[PDB]
Amino acid sequence: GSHSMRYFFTSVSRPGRGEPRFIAVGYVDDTQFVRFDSDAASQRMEPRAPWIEQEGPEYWDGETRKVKAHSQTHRVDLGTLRGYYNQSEAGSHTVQRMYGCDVGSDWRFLRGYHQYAYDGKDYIALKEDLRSWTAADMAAQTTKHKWEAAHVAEQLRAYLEGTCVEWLRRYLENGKETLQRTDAPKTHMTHHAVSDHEATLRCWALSFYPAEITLTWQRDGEDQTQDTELVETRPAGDGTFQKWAAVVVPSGQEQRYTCHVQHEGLPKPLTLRWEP
Amino acid sequence: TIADYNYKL
Amino acid sequence: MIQRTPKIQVYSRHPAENGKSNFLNCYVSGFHPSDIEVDLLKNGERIEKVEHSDLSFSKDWSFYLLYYTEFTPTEKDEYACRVNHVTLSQPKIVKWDRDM
Ligand code: NA
Ligand SMILES: [Zn+2]
Repeated sequence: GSHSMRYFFTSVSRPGRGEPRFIAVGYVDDTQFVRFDSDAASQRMEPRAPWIEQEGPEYWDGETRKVKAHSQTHRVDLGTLRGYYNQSEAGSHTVQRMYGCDVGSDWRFLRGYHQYAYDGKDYIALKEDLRSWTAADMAAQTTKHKWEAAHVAEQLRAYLEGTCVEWLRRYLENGKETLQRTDAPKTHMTHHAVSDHEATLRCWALSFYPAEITLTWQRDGEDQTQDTELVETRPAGDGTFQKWAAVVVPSGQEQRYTCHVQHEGLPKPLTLRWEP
Repeated sequence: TIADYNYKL
Repeated sequence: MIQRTPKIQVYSRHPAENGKSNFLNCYVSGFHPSDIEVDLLKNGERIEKVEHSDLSFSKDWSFYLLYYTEFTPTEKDEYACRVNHVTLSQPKIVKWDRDM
């Protein structure tokens, strides 16, 4: 199937004392595999998946040097941005950056992205062409002119189309056992009386991977959105995900309702009904 | 692997 | 700056069975800024050995974290998640309900 490698970086300034709090995390699909936390003891990029631990010391030294360079760029950025927005030296502010690459079923480059945010709002983003920039406001327009002059998009396009995709293929091979395994949702239905004549039916999808899934209710074969509740997909904490969808029904009419589950791990979508 | 790139905001 | 209040889900890693060892999760998401206070409570008292995931964020830039600890569901004990954030006037307590 399709795959992605994504890195997420957050820095939060601490005006009272010291340098910004910095957290970097790397993912292959929905699996976290590396992390860096400026508050952690190691001061190194750390493994978070068994398949990355086999990488040699030149790998770890290189990733540590680059992630510490990212933290310093963010520290400088927080200063520049405070100036662009005429903000006080007293408030805490945040910079977020995410970049990465997607590959198709053939494991060839599909798309790349690089987005930057200041105080939780879009600041500057590389366009899908990997050549152009989307600047949200006039401060970002100043950055865009500097990035054009400094060949930033060319350096990113070379990384996203080359290095990013090459290492993603390497990780998918080394971590085959889990990364290329799809875990279809384990599904069941629960019934919760809300009175002596109505009940909630809850359709559960557990222990699935990747996180992408669709749970939909139907009544007599037509989609039902009235009296439904769908929770956001959530992590189980063991690398898999969970979700549920519920509908309130008149008691005795449960057989009209069907829950439909779509997931990459299912060749054909599942249909569940309440078993009285 | 993370990017090795340079930029100034 | 934009201030987005956390969405909170409190749930178990596995279907709950009274007397059977499990893991209590508090998933906080959709919030900004990232500073947040999350405690897991047993009978209104703070649980001490609580761990959390590494800070990450969604497409809209809002943050998410998972706080978790081992627990054993029982008929008598009440579990909950207590969250405080700059967007909240008082900490928000969400009780664990094994049906959700
Ligand atoms: Na390579
Ligand atoms: Zn009624």
